[PDB]
Amino acid sequence: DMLTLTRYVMEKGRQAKGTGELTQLLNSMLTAIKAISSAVRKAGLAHLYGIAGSQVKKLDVLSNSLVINMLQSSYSTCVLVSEENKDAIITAKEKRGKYVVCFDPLDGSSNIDCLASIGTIFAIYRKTSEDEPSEKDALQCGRNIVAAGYALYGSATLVALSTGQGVDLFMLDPALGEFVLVEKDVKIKKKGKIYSLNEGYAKYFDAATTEYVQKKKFPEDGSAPYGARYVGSMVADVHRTLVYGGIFLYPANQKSPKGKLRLLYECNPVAYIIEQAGGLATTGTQPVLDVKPEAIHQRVPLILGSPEDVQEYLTCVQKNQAG
Amino acid sequence: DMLTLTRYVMEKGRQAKGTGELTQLLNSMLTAIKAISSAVRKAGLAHLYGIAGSQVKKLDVLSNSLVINMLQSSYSTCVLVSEENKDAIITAKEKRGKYVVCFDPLDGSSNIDCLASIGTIFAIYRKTSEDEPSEKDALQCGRNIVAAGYALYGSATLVALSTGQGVDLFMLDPALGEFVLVEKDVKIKKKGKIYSLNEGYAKYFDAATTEYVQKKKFPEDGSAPYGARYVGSMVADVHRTLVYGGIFLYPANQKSPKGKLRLLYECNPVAYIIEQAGGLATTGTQPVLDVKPEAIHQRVPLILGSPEDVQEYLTCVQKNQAG
Amino acid sequence: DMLTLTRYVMEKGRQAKGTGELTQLLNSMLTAIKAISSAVRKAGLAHLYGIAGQVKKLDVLSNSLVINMLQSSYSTCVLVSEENKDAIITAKEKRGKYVVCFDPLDGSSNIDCLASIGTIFAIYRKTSDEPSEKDALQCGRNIVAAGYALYGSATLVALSTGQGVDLFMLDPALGEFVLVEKDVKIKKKGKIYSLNEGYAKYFDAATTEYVQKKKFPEDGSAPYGARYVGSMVADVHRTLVYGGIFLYPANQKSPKGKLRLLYECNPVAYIIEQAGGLATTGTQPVLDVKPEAIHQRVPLILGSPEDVQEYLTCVQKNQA
Amino acid sequence: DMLTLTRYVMEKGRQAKGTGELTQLLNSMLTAIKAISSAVRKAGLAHLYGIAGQVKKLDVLSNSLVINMLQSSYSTCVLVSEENKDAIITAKEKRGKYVVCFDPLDGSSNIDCLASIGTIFAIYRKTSDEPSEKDALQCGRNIVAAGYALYGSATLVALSTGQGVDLFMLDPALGEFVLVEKDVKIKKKGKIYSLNEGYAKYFDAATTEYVQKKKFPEDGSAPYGARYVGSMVADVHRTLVYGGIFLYPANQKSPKGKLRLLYECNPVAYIIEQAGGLATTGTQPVLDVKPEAIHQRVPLILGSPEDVQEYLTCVQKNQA
Ligand SMILES: Nc1ncnc2c1ncn2[C@@H]1O[C@H](COP(=O)(O)O)[C@@H](O)[C@H]1O
Ligand SMILES: Nc1ncnc2c1ncn2[C@@H]1O[C@H](COP(=O)(O)O)[C@@H](O)[C@H]1O
Ligand SMILES: Nc1ncnc2c1ncn2[C@@H]1O[C@H](COP(=O)(O)O)[C@@H](O)[C@H]1O
Ligand SMILES: Nc1ncnc2c1ncn2[C@@H]1O[C@H](COP(=O)(O)O)[C@@H](O)[C@H]1O
Ligand SMILES: O=P(O)(O)OC[C@H]1O[C@@](O)(CO)[C@@H](O)[C@@H]1O
Ligand SMILES: O=P(O)(O)OC[C@H]1O[C@@](O)(CO)[C@@H](O)[C@@H]1O
Ligand SMILES: O=P(O)(O)OC[C@H]1O[C@@](O)(CO)[C@@H](O)[C@@H]1O
Ligand SMILES: O=P(O)(O)OC[C@H]1O[C@@](O)(CO)[C@@H](O)[C@@H]1O
Repeated sequence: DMLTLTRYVMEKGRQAKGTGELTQLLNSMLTAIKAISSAVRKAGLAHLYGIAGSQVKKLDVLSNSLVINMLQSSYSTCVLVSEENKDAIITAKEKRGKYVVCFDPLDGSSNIDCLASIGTIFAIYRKTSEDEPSEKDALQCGRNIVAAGYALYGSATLVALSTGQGVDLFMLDPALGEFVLVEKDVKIKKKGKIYSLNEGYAKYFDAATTEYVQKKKFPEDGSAPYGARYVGSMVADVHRTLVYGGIFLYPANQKSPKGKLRLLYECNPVAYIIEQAGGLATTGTQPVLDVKPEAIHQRVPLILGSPEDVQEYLTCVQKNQAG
Repeated sequence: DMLTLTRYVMEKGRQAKGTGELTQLLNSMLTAIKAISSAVRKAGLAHLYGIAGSQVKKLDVLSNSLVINMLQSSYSTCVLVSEENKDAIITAKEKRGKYVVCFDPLDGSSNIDCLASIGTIFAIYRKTSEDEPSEKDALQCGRNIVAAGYALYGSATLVALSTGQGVDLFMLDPALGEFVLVEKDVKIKKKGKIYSLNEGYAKYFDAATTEYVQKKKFPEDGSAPYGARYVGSMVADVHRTLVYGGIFLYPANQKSPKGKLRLLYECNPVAYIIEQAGGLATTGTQPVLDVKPEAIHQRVPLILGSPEDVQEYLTCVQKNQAG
Repeated sequence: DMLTLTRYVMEKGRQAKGTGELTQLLNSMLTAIKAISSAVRKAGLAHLYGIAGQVKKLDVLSNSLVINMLQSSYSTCVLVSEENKDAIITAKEKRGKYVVCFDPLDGSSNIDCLASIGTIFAIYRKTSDEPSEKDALQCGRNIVAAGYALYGSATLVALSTGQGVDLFMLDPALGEFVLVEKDVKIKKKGKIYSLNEGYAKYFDAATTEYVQKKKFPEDGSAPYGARYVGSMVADVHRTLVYGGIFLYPANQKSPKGKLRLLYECNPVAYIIEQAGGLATTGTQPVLDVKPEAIHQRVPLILGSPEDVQEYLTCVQKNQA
Repeated sequence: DMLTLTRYVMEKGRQAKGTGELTQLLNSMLTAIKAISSAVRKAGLAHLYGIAGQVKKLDVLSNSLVINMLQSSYSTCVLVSEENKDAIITAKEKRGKYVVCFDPLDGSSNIDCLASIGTIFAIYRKTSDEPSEKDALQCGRNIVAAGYALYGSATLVALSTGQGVDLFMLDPALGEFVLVEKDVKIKKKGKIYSLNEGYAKYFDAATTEYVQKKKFPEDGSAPYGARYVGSMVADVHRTLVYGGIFLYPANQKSPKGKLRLLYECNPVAYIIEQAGGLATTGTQPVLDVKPEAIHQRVPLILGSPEDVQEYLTCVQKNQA
């Protein structure tokens, strides 16, 4: 149908009978994403190196400033939570709208020096309180998400987006400057053949994780072992899980007893995308989306992917937790 | 000094007192790399999806055709070996020059659908025979390399290049259309803290590999376990090894008794780069660069990286091989 | 505050309390423009020249881009293009209420010299019945939105929806048009005249007399400067931003004039008048001409209102 | 076969048996041009307009790009720029044998209207001593290489090193200039004249008479067409590719003419003559003018040789 993300998002807003407020917020985020893609790809690098006679922190700050300014100037927001800011950012009264956005503007930027795929992750909620906006409006369960997505700056730039009717994939055509729809209503495989986690924490794994990893490598059913992949950049690993199937894990371990990854702006957004595509996303003890947030930078364990694989992991957890 | 790869390569050719033949071959390869970067990033995708009213195999073929045509039309080549062609490609007599090029035009393209970082790898030799050019001119030991490099199409596009005086790193500024020098004479750390291999082959590992992996996760020296990373795209994993240190392994295993990766156009080029940067690259039994090629698509085991780490692995190999 | 043309257009649609149909049509046109800009700047040329082993092709491509984008908007019923003999009636399934007249790549006969070139469009609401060519034959007064893209040293769009003219520049690093000037107004009187004086031999007495007044003023003022790119969007845009006058009048060899009413003259007239200028055939304001045929030609004189009025005073004076 | 300007320039340097010094200088200029093109097309404009929270700036940027790239080539000793009062003497450490005269962004006074604009350059071998402004004051006959970049609907470079004129187009998707025409030749006689007729009141008798012959021919031929962009590289390029004549003669108000000898007139003269055309002050071929000062102005008439000769016949006829 609509070819471009811009038309697609407009048309979905029309079908939803929206007033245009979420459409503007979505357009704003996606413009920030284009601006980030351009910087990640190093447009203007020659000027930094003295072409006219004249780094990861800078790109983190820039990416964060793109997202904040684009979202605030949309007139659709009241509260923003960023991975880069300690406190919630309350939108000026004059520019205040309905929505709350939790985002990680440039996830993986610590490893930009090796040119690892990196990404931007976001989740959007409606403010449901009647009182003045505060960080509390950001502390909603992931079940309350109105829309969420991620951009992956990989070999090409892609956006995964859901507004509650499945997951759609769009790719940036840089010669045109627009995202183009490449797959509508993507569904994750019921069972995959890839497992994705940092095995350098094997020494610190719980009994469940140790058992599950052993069976990936040494199956007891006569099947071939699963392949391993782990980029170390969440968006890259989660996106491969979506398109190829299998499992991605960052469980609690002895040194990170609450996991590493952040509930509000990493794990909730990807849990929503993955469930929208027919997969599962769990902490090990409940769905990620059912965790009731206590603090805006809260960490949780994360296990997600193909439902048969996530079920297998959960079985290890229950078994090893039982008397 | 020279800022751009183009000036840098010209100036190195001048210092070497070359006739310009290798400079033209290098310029030609780097132009093909720019053209590949553009396609990998999906310029013109909107036209494929019907913007004017009207895939991995296609990009493989395109990338291969860019490299071949650019190299042949340079007038610097006599024989080319590509990962994509069964037989060696003999340059037409009218266009024949001195050099032989072994290349993998788009390494990792099988996994382009998940937007994994991918790359282009090449090694250049001088034809030393007096007889008519043939695949034999491509069967030289890696010790005979005149120049080699790789392009990584990651979050940004980078080229690593060596012509025998260390490794230089260049990044593509897309707004300018030139590669810019970002690090001259890069040296790999003597010891790192990352190990990189597919642990899904644990069931098939030799005793050496099993022992080495166990000590990465469970050290016997009171140190923290190494972190694990494995993108599954060789250029991405090798480049991270270079900039961050540590070890990358694709050893022989029970199902791939000669390894997986290709001697001529994957392993020799990266072995050369890694040794030029002060690391080690071994098959497990000898340096990669000392392997005497028997066939243009020969596979070898590959272990490379920081010298203290590669030494530790080699120690496991010797110990487990001994009576 | 909206910065981008996409947010600007969306916000104006929310203010109009529109259903989103025109907004989608404008988004579609603008996407076509960005695609045309990329092609005009010769993205992918190395592939044409055999790296992996034209003016007609680009006319056809640009026409196909605009047609496809407009039809797939679901907002159109009838299109008129400079490139097509007949009006294009949108398939029933994709039908909406708007009629678009456009020239997808004006000035392309001369691409060879790399002259600035452009895309020109006017949008009408269908009034009635069952769609046909007649729906495209409304006078310019009935325009709902119009503008142009100029592919010059940078790519710019001039757009009006009835509340003045806004200017947007394409940032090719972003892929978005950025608002650079809101509510632009033409100077009351300028210091530049613009016409092909190579047709002097064929001018009417009024044009001859006016041109002579520009070069040899009688009131002690400095003579006007001359500029004529020969590409209509470049010459019209310069007149908008610096002021003065632009003329392609009737002459002995082109008695109806050269420029096309539906997709050249009406759109630029609308923009120039929205900016406080005048646009006339020498008989009538362009926007009041009732069109007789989709590829009809008219004379065109437009620009700063005091300069156009001085010209009309010469036309009226020499009439008998 | 070489396809790219980088390979083309390299191969011509290998054929010349050069040491690589001029080749490096040309690579440096061309890189400056690509950088200027990106800026002119407004890459990064959204950042200027506050996305993350001008004509002078672009003149200065373009001048800095060219100066830096040329100086860091290690191929230059003296530079003359339109933007700098005095010649720039290259630091001893970076010194080479070439002298470059350039206008980094010609036409930029009028960026506002998005007119085509350009970069113009001429390269000389220093003859002697110890570098100074005098090294830049050689006549155009001594040029080793020259050309221009036009930032029009696409970005093009015209380059000659003494063996004719080759044309290259920038493919912005690749970041490389692609050879589009080798050894271009201007038509012997064209059908377009190009000058600002707004200075008619100040023309000499020869110019007045010539312009009248163009509009009112006596031999039954069709009158010439008029084009005048007001941006020198756009008007000169069109004359190269379509033929005819381009004039900025002396007039009462500009008795020395307007255009600058070292970095506007000599470079385009060289290209036009390399292409089989003529370039004259009306007194002398431009390339034979011995320069008196680095920012000196001269009259300029250039183009198809038969049109320039018809003009010179009017100059000589009206001399007394
Ligand atoms: N562009 C869109 N795509 C999908 N759903 C939308 C869109 N716009 C609005 N909606 C739905 O309508 C609700 C109200 O929209 P709004 O009136 O724009 O705040 C949102 O919270 C969404 O659930
Ligand atoms: N651009 C360059 N950079 C580094 N070394 C070069 C370059 N050009 C030539 N050489 C060296 O000189 C040898 C002969 O160059 P050629 O005469 O160009 O075939 C090469 O095989 C290189 O070892
Ligand atoms: N994006 C927009 N910008 C300015 N005016 C608009 C916009 N959308 C709609 N309008 C006005 O509202 C009318 C109806 O809009 P629509 O319901 O989309 O056909 C149009 O014909 C315009 O006059
Ligand atoms: N790239 C080139 N293209 C054409 N002619 C060249 C080139 N390089 C050098 N030449 C000619 O050879 C001379 C000496 O070159 P160089 O040794 O580089 O200063 C120049 O002044 C030119 O006349
Ligand atoms: O090195 P570890 O501890 O395995 O961390 C990797 C994780 O941390 C990040 O926040 C850092 O890149 C995620 O993108 C990723 O999943
Ligand atoms: O899935 P496995 O067997 O671990 O293969 C990965 C290797 O194979 C490739 O040829 C395929 O991407 C290399 O780029 C990479 O190192
Ligand atoms: O050669 P002339 O007759 O002066 O034509 C110029 C006009 O023609 C065009 O349609 C281009 O050929 C317009 O863009 C321009 O104003
Ligand atoms: O306004 P005029 O006097 O006709 O000036 C036009 C000339 O001036 C310029 O230097 C630009 O202002 C040239 O690019 C052009 O040919």
